[PDB]
Amino acid sequence: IVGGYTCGANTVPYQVSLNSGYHFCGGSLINSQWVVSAAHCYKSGIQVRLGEDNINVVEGNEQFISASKSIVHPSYNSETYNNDIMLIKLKSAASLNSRVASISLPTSCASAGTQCLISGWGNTKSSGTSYPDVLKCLKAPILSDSSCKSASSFIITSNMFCAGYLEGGKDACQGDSGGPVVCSGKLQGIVSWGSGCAQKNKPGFYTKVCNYVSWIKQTIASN
Ligand SMILES: N=C(N)c1cccc(-c2nocc2C(=O)Nc2ccc(-c3ccccc3S(N)(=O)=O)cc2)c1
Ligand SMILES: [Ca+2]
Repeated sequence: IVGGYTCGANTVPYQVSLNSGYHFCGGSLINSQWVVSAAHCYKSGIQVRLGEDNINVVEGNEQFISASKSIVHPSYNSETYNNDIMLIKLKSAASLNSRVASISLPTSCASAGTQCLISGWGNTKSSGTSYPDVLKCLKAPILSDSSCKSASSFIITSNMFCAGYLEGGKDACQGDSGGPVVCSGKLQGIVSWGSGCAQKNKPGFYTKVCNYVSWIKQTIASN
């Protein structure tokens, strides 16, 4: 997160860190046994870290749980970044509490102008590199489909939305990938991609979760 604020410990209790010896992506807890993340985050040997604020220090509310299965969406295409969503099942059920909680799936898609909460432990600078230890937060509005398209030298599919600030300065970044975009108490977005971070006319793009609820629900039922 570039140009955001310190969330405060456990204020985003569905925020999850994916660890393979180091933090590499965010995720969202959607029930006691399932995490939703980004397809482009896939890798073997993932450990899901719940209840984190400072990811470098044992603070007392962590739950670390191994992934038992990962399911990348059938149609995830890394040349297009289309369908950038993956489900991770945990080897044991998380103990749910005030600091470790699930986030509701959307029943309907969010609209342009809607203010959303985006969070992660990703890079905090548009130029250079600084990675925070505690969780950062950014409130950003969803931007129109037309301005999203105009502000991108890549192809934008209907399973993407963009959000943030065309002026620049405020955006998610590398390391935030996979993490939540929460709008009116529903998981609407997954940090998917951006051309650099927080640059002029280079807004953040996110996986349109509302499009996937049926697949999410059916896959969980069956695994
Ligand atoms: N600024 C952001 N919102 C953001 C969020 C997460 C990661 C990064 C990021 N931090 O550094 C680089 C990054 C990046 O995402 N680069 C990037 C650019 C384009 C694509 C892409 C988009 C559509 C089709 C194809 C591609 S791709 N993968 O072929 O290039 C993928 C990744 C930035
Ligand atoms: Ca910690």
